[PDB]
Amino acid sequence: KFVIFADVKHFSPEDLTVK
Repeated sequence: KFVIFADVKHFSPEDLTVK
């Protein structure tokens, strides 16, 4: 899903939701 951000949250570097 496209919920991850990269401006303030960033969530995580190596995510497993897309890759």
